[PDB]
Amino acid sequence: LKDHASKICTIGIAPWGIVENQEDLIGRDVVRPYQTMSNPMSKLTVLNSMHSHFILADNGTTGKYGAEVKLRRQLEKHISLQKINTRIGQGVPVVAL
Amino acid sequence: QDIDLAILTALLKGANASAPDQLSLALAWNRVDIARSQIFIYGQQWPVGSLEQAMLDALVLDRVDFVKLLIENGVSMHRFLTISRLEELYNTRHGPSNTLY
Repeated sequence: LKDHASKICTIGIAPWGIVENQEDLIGRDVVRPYQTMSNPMSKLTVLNSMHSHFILADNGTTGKYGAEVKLRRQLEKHISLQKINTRIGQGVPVVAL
Repeated sequence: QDIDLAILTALLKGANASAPDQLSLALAWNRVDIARSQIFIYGQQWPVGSLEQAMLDALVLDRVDFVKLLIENGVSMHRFLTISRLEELYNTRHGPSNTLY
């Protein structure tokens, strides 16, 4: 999307405990300045900055990766169950790249 | 494949200093590749004030190729230019000459 270089929704499933400097982003609709630097070797790892939409499912586990897979299936499922307004391909299709 | 790279990388790691110490060598050497990796490391410490100061040095040395990298670092030109900072750009004697005096 950097090679796009133009004008774009990108949704993103992860947990919040896995986000680098989670304490940087505490604040509700608040514009916390996330400087796009991480540690060279860190447990919690930075969400890619120019991706936009995020989920960040804080299940009470700080760090622990793998708390978004079932929720990914849930979102993907009911959007495919959501009737697309085109109604020519039934529900909005999903492509498993 | 570039002993050029390896000499200056071992002269940086061998400098072993903070990044605003480093930039003032690598802008002087004009090597854009090595300040982009061995000084713009993913997590290299960038203390405030001296990145502003070396952005002031990057403008006056005509290092326009490092100017755009310091934009990608995030030196916003709104916050960077104070009244006295642009006054320092007008009152400097480095780089090329001009007819302004």
